Amino acid sequence: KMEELFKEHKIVAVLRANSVEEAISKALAVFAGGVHLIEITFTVPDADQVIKELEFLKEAGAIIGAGTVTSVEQCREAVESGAEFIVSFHLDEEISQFCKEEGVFYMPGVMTPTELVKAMKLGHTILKLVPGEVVGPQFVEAMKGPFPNVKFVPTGGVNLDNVCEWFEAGVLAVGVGSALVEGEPAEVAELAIRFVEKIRGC
Amino acid sequence: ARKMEELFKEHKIVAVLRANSVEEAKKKALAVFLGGVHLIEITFTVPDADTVIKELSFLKEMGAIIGAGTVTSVEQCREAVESGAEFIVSPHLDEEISQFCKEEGVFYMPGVMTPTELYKAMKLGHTILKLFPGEVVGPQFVEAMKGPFPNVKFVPTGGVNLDNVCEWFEAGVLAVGVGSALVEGTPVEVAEKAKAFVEKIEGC
Amino acid sequence: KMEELFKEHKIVAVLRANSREEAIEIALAVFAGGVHLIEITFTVPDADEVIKRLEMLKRAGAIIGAGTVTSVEQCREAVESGAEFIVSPHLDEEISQFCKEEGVFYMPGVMTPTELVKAMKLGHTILKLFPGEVVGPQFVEAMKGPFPNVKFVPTGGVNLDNVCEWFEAGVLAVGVGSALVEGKPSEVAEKARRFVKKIRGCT
Amino acid sequence: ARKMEELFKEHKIVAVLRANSVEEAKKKALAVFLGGVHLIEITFTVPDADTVIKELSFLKEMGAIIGAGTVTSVEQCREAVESGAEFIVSPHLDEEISQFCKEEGVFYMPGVMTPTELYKAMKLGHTILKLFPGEVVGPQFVEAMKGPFPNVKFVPTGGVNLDNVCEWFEAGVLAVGVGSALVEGTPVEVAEKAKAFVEKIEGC
Repeated sequence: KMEELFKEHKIVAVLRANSVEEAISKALAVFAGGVHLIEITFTVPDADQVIKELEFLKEAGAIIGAGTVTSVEQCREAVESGAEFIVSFHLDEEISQFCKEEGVFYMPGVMTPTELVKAMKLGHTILKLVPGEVVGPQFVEAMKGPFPNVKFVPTGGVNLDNVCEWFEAGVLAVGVGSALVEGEPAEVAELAIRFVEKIRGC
Repeated sequence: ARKMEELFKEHKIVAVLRANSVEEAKKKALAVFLGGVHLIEITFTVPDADTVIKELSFLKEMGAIIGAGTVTSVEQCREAVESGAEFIVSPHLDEEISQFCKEEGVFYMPGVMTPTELYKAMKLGHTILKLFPGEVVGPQFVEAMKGPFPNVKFVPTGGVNLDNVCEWFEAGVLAVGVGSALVEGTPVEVAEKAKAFVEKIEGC
Repeated sequence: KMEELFKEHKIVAVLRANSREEAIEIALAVFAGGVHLIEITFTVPDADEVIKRLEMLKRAGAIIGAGTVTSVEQCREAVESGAEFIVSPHLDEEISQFCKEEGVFYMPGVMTPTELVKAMKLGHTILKLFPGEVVGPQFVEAMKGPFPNVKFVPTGGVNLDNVCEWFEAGVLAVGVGSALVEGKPSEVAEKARRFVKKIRGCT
Repeated sequence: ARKMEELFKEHKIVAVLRANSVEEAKKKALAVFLGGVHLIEITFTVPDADTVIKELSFLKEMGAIIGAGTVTSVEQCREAVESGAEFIVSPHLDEEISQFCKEEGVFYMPGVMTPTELYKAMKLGHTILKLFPGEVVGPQFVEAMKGPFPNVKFVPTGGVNLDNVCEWFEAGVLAVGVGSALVEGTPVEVAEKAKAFVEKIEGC
């Protein structure tokens, strides 16, 4: 029931780190701050162990998935690491079919109307929107018309100053990083709390 | 059908109608026509879209042209064609719809957003394309594709208000599609609002 | 009202780290696990910076206090950082009076009936029982007779194996250090979970 | 042709020129050459582009590099290669041209605008891509794609004037393609304007 969880939480933290240990510390600060959806970038060194070592948070209520997945092999590795969902930056039929059979949630990435339609034909109703800073909220509010049954989760172009604008456009959730993720755990937790407070009044 | 190039060139405006009722769709279509807009399309985002496109023979007799919008499949296209739609418009490029329309002899105008999509639509014989969303790309994508694609005409559908209208036409567009900025509110207001668009596009 | 907060949560995390940075990382792991009442001892380096930094957690529902307060000037310094409550291992009237004037919840430590009486007649109905490992749950039960209106929050001798024995005796809350906080954040968060998990069963 | 990466990195600028005659094309190519621009692209929108490339051989001897731009077909590519074009540039991604160029051993730089087109282009072995229209996506695209695609090098075309040339370099762009902002008017204007571009790029 991922749309029942994305719709409820309304925010996803995208994590990247200089090491495995750093990734764990950041994940804890983010979780403590009230963000339960965590995406681990899979194009970094290690990565595999970050998802596996964060297992202890899953019992607590964290949902950890894998992001920036390019290849099928990466998808396979993310899955046995126990990733609950995969997010890419391009529609990929091989990953889609693999996840469909496996029982893994996949969010394909789109930028244009043609890509959007080709993803629906595969049964995708929740699409990632990239780059968020290029298309903006007025992309989301427009596709609303011709495609009333499609929801977006954008990354980039989103921060505390304009986060509520994306929700007015009609996004299901927003993915955030650096603006949400950086600096010491002491500061990361504080950022995570200011974001959940703005998204809760909008 | 080449006749469509002249029809678009002459009228320079297309009304895109959306509705949650057959009764209002008809009434809005009339007000838009009354205001001086002859190119009208009924989208398939509305109820018995096929019912609306057939109850409008009395406008066809007056020189109006009724087409179908937001056609996303072959089945919707087929239904629109047998309903009397003179042209088919889609948000994206689709080869199956294109082939169907070609066999039928129905004018088809696919949507593009990128230079790659632009080329592949052109390769299928489509020289008139819909630019969508026209707020994300803007009048600067139409003055850049005059180089590599000198024989392509655009009809932008998205963000066209009485303010921009004259910036898009200086960019070399064939016609502009207008949505809620043209069709909204009561029939009386729509008729006058449509008139405003026809007149401002006569100056520029 | 801190007397109500203690009753609702039923556990207090007592955090003594070996550095400012560790104190913060542990506090986050403990909070992430389920513990909302956290007290920071003055044995921690730059303890006053840790209590003023974790201010940001209060808006998330956290409660931050200070422990091992052995003097009135340590008490004063903490109430400035933002300590919501003061805990000291022994009864100290200088702290007692200071806190009363400031309006800060103060919980003095006792071990004997003599200390209990002189503390409770000073206005303290909630006492810290310390060391809990020495007196045991039998102390808490025995006191019910002569002191029916005195509640305890014992520190030390509390583990997952006997946490529900203290609640059977009739404690208000349990103060857990070492067993809860010792180790890296990924282990602290997990241990904190079971402490909150077991107490929900028995209490 | 791995050598091409080095040539682009060292020069950091490409002059993309258009003309209504071979005489204009030749004079414009010379003007930018003296201005300090060694990478020159001759578009196939010019009716005698193959003649221009052939006759500019005398600059090749001087260390100039002459390529072919706006190639939208295999047939145009074939002619460009025979004329001595050192590289082929297209507005979009063509598999047909990519394969032809690979067999010939001619450097090919396809255009992209989206992350999906970007991924598909690199599956064919293309690590250097043209970003087009640069003015539509902007420098933010280059930064966004420097995450998931850390080994991709961009060369934007359009949107490059003396104001931004140094905001495009801050994004980690390999080189910038400059059109009418560099090549416009007669040779003494063009040569000096071209020099101004080279001076600023040395600054950032």
